[PDB]
Amino acid sequence: SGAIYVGNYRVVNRHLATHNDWANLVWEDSSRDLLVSSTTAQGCDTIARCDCQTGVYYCSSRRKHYPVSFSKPSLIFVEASEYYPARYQSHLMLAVGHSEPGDCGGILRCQHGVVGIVSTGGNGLVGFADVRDLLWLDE
Ligand SMILES: Cc1nc2ccccc2n1CC(=O)N1CCC[C@H](C(N)=O)C1
Ligand SMILES: [Zn+2]
Repeated sequence: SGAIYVGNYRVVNRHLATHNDWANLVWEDSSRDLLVSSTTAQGCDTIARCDCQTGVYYCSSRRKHYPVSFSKPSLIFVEASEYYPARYQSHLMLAVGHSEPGDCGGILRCQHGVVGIVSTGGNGLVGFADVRDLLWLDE
């Protein structure tokens, strides 16, 4: 689990969005596994606006933060699951690192702030859904 709280928005993995998230939907994208909903309280997370390829992510399955080198957001084939059929997820970044079902939601951060959240994994590789291009989250 996990979410990004910026201004009056909450960003979660689309496959984990709650009834409250859908009832207050701002934007969702199945191809990116992202959902954004509105909040009444103010969020203080800072979104990175950069092209960083290094950062640190939180891995709940190990209660530890790990420094990673990651790829530029792209279209990557993601194996079938109970939430989605086998498809190409867009705006996805891979890193060599630990993850397991339950780690989605952990934040990836660089020196500029929040880069994205855990969305995929397997084979000793962790995938992160990029959020840096969602310029509207700050305005
Ligand atoms: C996060 C993770 N690490 C894993 C390691 C090994 C095996 C599975 C692992 N998952 C879960 C996974 O990849 N899923 C399930 C939920 C929907 C995700 C999606 N964005 O399509 C795909
Ligand atoms: Zn950065």
